[PDB]
Amino acid sequence: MKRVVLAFGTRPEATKMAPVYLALRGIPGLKPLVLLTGQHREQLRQALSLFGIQEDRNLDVMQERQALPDLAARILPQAARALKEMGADYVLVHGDTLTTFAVAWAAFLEGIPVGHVEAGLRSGNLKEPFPEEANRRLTDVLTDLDFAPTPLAKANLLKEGKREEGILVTGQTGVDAVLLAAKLGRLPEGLPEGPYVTVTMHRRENWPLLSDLAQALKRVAEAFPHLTFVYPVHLNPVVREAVFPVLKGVRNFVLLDPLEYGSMAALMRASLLLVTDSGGLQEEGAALGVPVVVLRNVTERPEGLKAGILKLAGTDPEGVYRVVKGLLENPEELSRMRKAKNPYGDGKAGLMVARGVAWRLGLGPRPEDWLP
Amino acid sequence: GMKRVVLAFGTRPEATKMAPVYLALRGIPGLKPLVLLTGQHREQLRQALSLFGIQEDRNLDVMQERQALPDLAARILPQAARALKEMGADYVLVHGDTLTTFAVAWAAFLEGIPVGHVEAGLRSGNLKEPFPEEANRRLTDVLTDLDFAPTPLAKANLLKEGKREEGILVTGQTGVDAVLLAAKLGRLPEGLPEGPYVTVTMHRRENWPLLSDLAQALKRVAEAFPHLTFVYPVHLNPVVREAVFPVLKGVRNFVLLDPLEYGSMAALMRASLLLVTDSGGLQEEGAALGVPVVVLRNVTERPEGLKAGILKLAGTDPEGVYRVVKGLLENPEELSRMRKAKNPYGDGKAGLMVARGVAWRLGLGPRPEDWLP
Repeated sequence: MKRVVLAFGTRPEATKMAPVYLALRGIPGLKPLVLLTGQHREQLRQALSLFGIQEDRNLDVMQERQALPDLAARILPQAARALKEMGADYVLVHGDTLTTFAVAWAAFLEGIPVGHVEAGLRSGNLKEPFPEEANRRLTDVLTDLDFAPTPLAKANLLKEGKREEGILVTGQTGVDAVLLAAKLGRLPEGLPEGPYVTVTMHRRENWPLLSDLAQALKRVAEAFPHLTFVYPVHLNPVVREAVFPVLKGVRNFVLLDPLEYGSMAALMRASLLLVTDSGGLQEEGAALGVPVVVLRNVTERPEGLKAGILKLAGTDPEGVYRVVKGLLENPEELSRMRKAKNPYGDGKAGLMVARGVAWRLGLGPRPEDWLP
Repeated sequence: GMKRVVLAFGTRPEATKMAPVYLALRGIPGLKPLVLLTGQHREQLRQALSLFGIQEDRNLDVMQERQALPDLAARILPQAARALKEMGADYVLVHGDTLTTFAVAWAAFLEGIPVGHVEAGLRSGNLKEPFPEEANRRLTDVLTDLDFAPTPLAKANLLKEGKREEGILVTGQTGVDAVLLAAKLGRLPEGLPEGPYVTVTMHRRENWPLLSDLAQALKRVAEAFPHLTFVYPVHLNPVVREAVFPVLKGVRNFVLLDPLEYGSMAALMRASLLLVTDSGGLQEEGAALGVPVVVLRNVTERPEGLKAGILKLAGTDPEGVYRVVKGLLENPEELSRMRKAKNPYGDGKAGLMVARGVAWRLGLGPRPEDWLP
C-alpha cells in the first residue's frame, strides 16, 4: 500500500484538499493520510469533520505570530521526521504559505516526491505578495507534479523551467469542495421559510459606504416582503455598529454571526441570489450555480464577468438598490445566470489530482488536462 | 560608505572567489563590504582570507559534527537572519550551491534584504544529480535580485528559469581575478636560483605509472636548457616521489619543492616563462596569469582552453613531450601568442563588475557592461 500524505495547516487549505483526500481513498493501492501543520488543531479538525476526515498526525507549532525565519526553522526538522515516520511515498501540499514550502523542502530533502495543488499562480513580483510569491515559486522548484488550476498557470510554470510532463491542468478543487460542502452543510437554525437571498459585505474596503449599503438593503427588502434576506455579520465593532442600527428592525432581514464553511455553502445553495463584496464567495457561487451580485465596479478575473456567474451593482447606494431589485424582479435572467458554464472547473479536480498521484506511483494512467 | 554589503560564505574555495568582489566593493564610494562566515572552520577560513588582507566581521554558530540536511538548514536560518539584520545589510552576496548558501539567501529575503548570487547559472538539469546542489542553486536563484553569470550559457539557463534580463549580468569568472590577486600578494619560494623559470607540476592519478618516463623526458628538457631553472613542487604522495625523485634529484637546474600555498604558487607561475602540467585546475590558473601552458595529456578535459590557444597538448609519450616542450621553449613567437590569447574564462575584472552591479542596484552608479567571450 502506497501512502500519500496531504500536509496543510489552514481551514481554507483543508477544504480545498478534502476532495483530493476523498478521491485518493477511492484508489486501490493508495492510502491518503493527513498531516496538520498549522495552529488551531480544533478548528482544523472541525473543518475536516464536515467531510468525515480526521488527521493522522500534527506538527507542534506556536499559537501566535512568530518571526518567519523562526517559523520555517521550527517546521523543517519536524516535517522531515513526520514524513519519514508516516512512511510517505508521496506528499501533497497546497497554496503559498511559508509552512507549505518548508514542508515541501523537508520532503525533497528526504527524497519524497512532492505534488503541489493549485500551482502556477504568479504575480511576477517577489515583493508582492510577500512572502507568498516567493513561497510558491520556491515550492515549484522542488515539485514532482504541479497541479495547475488553469491553462495560464501551466504557461507560468513552463516559463520557470517546469517540464510539460510534470504539469497537469486540473481546474479548481475548490469547486469540488463547495459542491460537496453544500450537500453536507446544514442551514443556520431558526431561519424563516424561503426563498432566500444571502448577503455578505465582508470586504473592509467599504468601511464608510457600509452604512449606505445597509440602507439600500433595507429598501430592497421592503420591495420584496415575500423574500427572506439572511446576512451573517462579522460581529465587528465598526461593521455591526454600521449595519445593525439599520437592519435590526427589518422583519424581512435575518442577521446572523459568521457561518462555518459547510453552513455558508448550504445557505448559498438554498438561496435565489447572493449579494456580496468578497471575491472568494463569488467563485463559490459560480460552482453552486447561484447568481451573484458584486458590490464593486471593476477589478478581478473577468472570467465570471464574462457573462453569467456574476454582475456588478457598483458602489452607488441608489445604483445598488436598483441593480439588485432589477434582478429580483427579473428572475428568468437569474435563470440565465444559474445555467452559466463554470469557468473554474467541472467539480472533478480532486479526482484528477488523485489520479495524477496514482500515475506517479505506477498505479494508473496519466489523466488528461481539464479543458474549460 | 553608507550602504553595507555583506558577503556570506563558509569555505576556502568560496572565500577565494569572493575576495576579488570584497576588494572591488571597498573601492566604491558609498559602499562598505562586510564578511559573514557561515562555515565550520573559523580559524581555517580566517587564515585563507589573510592572503587577500581581509578579516571577517561576524561568524555564524555551526556544529562541527555531520548533520542531517533539514536540521542544518534549521540551524542556519534564524541566526543568519538575525546576523544580517544586526549587521545592517543593505545587500547580500552569496556564492555556490550549498544548503547553507540557500539558507542564508532565504534568511536575507525574509528580512527584506536584496540578494546577489555570484557565479550563478550552472545547471545539471537533474534535481537528483547533484543532490541537493541543483535544487539549492535553483531555489537560491528564485530569490536573487541580481545574478552574476560566469558565461552566456549560464545566463541562458537563468532565463530558462524565468529570470529577467535586467536581473542578469554576465561577468566572467571571479576566479581569474583571484589568481591575479594571489600572485600579486604572494611570495615566491625562498632561495631559488636566478631565473628565468619554468614551473612544473605532475599529479594526475592516472599518469602515476608514467611519472618516471615523463620525469626522464623533463630531465632531457632541463639538460637542453641549462640557463632555465625548472621548479617542481612535488606532491607528497610516496607513489609520486618514488617515481620522480630518483630521476630529477641531482639534476642541476631542477628544483624540487614541497607543495606550495595558493599565493606562493601563483607568484611562481607569474614569474615563469611556461607552465608544464597535467592538471586542469593549474592549467586554468596559468591562463589567468597569461602564462603559456603545456599539458602532459593526449586530450583536454575542456575544449575552451585549447580552442582559445592558451595551452598546447604535449601528449604522454616521452619522446613527444621532449619534442613539444623543447620546440615551444625555442619558439618565442608561439609563447607570446599564448600569453596574448584572450582568456576564455574571464578578463580578470569580474570582481569589479560584480561590485559595480551591486552599486547599480543600490543606486550608486550605472549598470556595468557584460563581459564578452
